[PDB]
Amino acid sequence: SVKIRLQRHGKKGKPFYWVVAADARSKRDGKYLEKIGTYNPNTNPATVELNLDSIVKWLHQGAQPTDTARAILSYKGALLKHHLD
Amino acid sequence: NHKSALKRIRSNEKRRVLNRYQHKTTRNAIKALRAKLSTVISMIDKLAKKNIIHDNKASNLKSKLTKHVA
Amino acid sequence: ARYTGPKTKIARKFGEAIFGDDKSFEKRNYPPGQHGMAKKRGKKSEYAVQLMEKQKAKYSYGILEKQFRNLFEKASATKGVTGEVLLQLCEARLDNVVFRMGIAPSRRGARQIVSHRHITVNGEVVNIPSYHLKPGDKVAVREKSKSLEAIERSLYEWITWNNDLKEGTFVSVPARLQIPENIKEQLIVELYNK
Amino acid sequence: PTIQQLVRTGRTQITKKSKSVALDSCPQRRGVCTRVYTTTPKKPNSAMRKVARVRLTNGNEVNAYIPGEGHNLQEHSIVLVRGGRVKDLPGVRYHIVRGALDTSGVAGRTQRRSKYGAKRP
RNA sequence: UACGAUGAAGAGUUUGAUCCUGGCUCAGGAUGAACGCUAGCGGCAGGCUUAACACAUGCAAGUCGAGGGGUAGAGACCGGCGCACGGGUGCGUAACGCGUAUGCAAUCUGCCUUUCACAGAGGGAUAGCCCAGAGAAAUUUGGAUUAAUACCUCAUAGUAUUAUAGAGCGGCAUCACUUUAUAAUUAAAGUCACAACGGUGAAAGAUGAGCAUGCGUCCCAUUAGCUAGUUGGUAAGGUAACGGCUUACCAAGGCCACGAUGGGUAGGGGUCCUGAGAGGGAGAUCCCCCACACUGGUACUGAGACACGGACCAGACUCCUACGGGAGGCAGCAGUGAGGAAUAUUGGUCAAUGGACGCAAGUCUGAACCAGCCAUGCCGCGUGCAGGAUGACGGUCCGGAUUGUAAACUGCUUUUGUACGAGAAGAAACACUCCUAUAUAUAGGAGCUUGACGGUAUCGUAAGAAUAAGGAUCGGCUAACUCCGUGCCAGCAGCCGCGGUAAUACGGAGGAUCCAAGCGUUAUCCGGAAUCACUGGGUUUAAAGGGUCCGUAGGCGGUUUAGUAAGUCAGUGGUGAAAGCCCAUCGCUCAACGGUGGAACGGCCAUUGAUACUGCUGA
Repeated sequence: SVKIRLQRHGKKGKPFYWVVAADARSKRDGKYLEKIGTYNPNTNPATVELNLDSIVKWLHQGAQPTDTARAILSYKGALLKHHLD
Repeated sequence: NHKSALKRIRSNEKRRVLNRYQHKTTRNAIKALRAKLSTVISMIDKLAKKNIIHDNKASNLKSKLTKHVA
Repeated sequence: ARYTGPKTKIARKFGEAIFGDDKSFEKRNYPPGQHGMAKKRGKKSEYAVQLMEKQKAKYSYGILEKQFRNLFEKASATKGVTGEVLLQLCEARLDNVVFRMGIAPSRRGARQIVSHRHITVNGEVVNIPSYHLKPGDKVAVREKSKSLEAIERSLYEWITWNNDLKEGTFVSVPARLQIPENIKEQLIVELYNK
Repeated sequence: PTIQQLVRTGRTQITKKSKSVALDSCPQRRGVCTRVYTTTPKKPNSAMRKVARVRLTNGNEVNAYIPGEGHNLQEHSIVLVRGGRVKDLPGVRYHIVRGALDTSGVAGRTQRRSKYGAKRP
């Protein structure tokens, strides 16, 4: 089951996550399939750079987001857009 | 050893006895069958259902059986 | 680290007042030591010339050899004149600009006022002497230590300094034909390329 | 020479035989001495250089030179060989670190204290 | 007088003196570094390179009561999923193992997503429990036995499988896709009611896993023959799948100087160091692939293993024993012994991210995030700032010069250190009650919510220059000279080489130079070395023309002309992972560091053009 999860790539103390679709049987910050977005919880707005052109594509192909993934993809779109059939 | 480790050595035996029974029951038939041909195909398909004999290989056997009985 | 030693000695071993043309530059201007006051060695090697020409600039500002080599190879990434950009980035330091602005009449006092949270750069206080001031920065003075005893006691072509609000508006990055310094950057380049 | 000759058999690169070989390519090696004696240089020097037959931990018998003056170096002592030959004694191709496990340092030394293993007075 | 390219240093030493060839050494950079002297911090990174040597002890993979019988007052058992992920090591392997580019018309695929057709009746058992044992233990033997989403019969179901029979399309040979009849054969599961979660079969997608192929893949030819299922074919057995993968028969083939075979060494790559470049040297930490789990072999369960923390057998170690028999595998985290010159806490938490189970709440997670030790490396700061006379004291000369604004002393700041007061981000959510729409999919808002680090980062307040500088060198190379003591002794030394009683070379003192919380030595590399030279050398006398011809393989090719376009050149599409280097720009007070973008990845496959030069064919 390919999942949409987060990869930590920042520095010690200040994290910085990549929203990426990868297989569940791979390490956290290792192999993946295609980088989708970017998450920075270092400012108050909690900046995101989601890509709705590929997020819904992976969701249709069979991706399965996690809690934080589906909470980032909530207030940035592509969920109220993936629901529309 | 772990608690989960001392459960597979116990359940796989109950699985293996049944698998060996159902495997040899049809192996003896496909051996001493070479018309009652429509009696071992059922066992082969049941093995394929139980995932013992790999429906691909099951179909291989089914094709090889009813090709020399003619 | 810093030098933290006699400055008249450094001026005498180079024959050029780099810490202010004042007392002790005359009155035995010859280099120090029991064998420097006498007739020094006549034949001076080109390696000695280049090394001393590098150390003059390395001592005037207060830079170590490690940081000087780092700055040299940083400025050498520019396609222009390597020595020119080297001296430009060496002059663009924060403590050097604070010294040129009139405050801290010596660079040794500049790198004791800038390292005490007494000066601010573009708002937030910056207490790093090696801060590289890009063209177009606004240097002010902290209002807490604004009315000090030494600042008003101590108080160019590119610095627009205003005495009413301790301004100085660092802009218009100068060139070699404008920065007054008795150093040859080509010799430093040849020494570092040796 | 000819490009065809180079294509057939190219240029042979040599291996650049090393200098210190009997220490297993390690910076220092522990060893035990068996005979501490004195030898003469070749020419025109005239001295009595102090050397020791050291058996390293890898089963190698070497001749080490004792630097400085003042040492114990009995018939059995744990020494630390570091390397560095001398152009006076034919055969001695190693040095002993002063200040190691069992070897003594130096007294009355004030200039070169990092070497010869001398504390700061 | 433009374009791009930001890039290339030498010296000492053969001789009475010179030139040339030629060897040695030094000046630079770097490291999983070690040793000696010294030592104040912060951020970040790194930490058994040797014995894949042997391990005491603790933890590291469990979860589901919304599957079942449910016991004491939860545990344990059957059943489902996971344990094939994550983590560790580099033993072995010179090879389709790896990198690169494709093919599968010779492939499989749990969980995931989207559709279509359905989840109807039945039965016998057995866990757990009970009755008795055989055993020191491990563990195991009898009887009757109650359930399931456990298991097993019949009917049912196709764009399901097989066989026969008709077809269309389409090739890249074997043949490929789809459709139509006929025959045979294969399913289900329900959680007392709702919600919610499920189950079976078929198709498509995604993901994951296999097989094959072209090219690049260390040294030795003081390794020249190797292979007998070996080479090809004909039929069977087979595997997911083609195939000597195996068997039966026929033939003698197949590889080899363009290096078979044999021996030594070694995991491979993105990459790191160095270099102007071409090149050279390594494969720590980060990522991808492969192999292994005390040494070897074998199979079961499972979609997936010939399985690190599963099983069986044999071998060597350690332990228990009642002597009959049994239990073990830190190349997991933290630790012990040994080996070595050398590499650390038997620490805290699931608070973030990921993983397993579950509808969920929730449980586990030595993955992971933090903390301790080691100046191991990179970056940054400090050990004060201004005025002040030629003061004592030392080294030196025959009263002068030197350390020296250096000092005493006079004013100012606390970055850092101590005390006190405030004080974070990393936290977005999950689950439960509220209204909206459509449809059981998505969406908004409410508060008592959720920190190991940690009272950590950070800010403010009050004494006080107070709480903080050493190492190497001074004859030439190479930056820096005087005196005292020893008299070829003690010693120094990278090369030349110094010391036999006036040593700028040994030891000490003064002064001077470099670096700086570091400084020197050693060990392994690149440059200098044009010193293996394609870029970029030579062979009369310095090392170098075979004793001379013929000639095989091979290398090179007189003029013109016609054809193809293999080399060569240009365009397009795909790829050349991420990370790393460089450039530009933003956030940590700057930098290190981190984010974003470009360039680069010099390469390979398909296709379209040009035909000047090389190759091929013809004249």
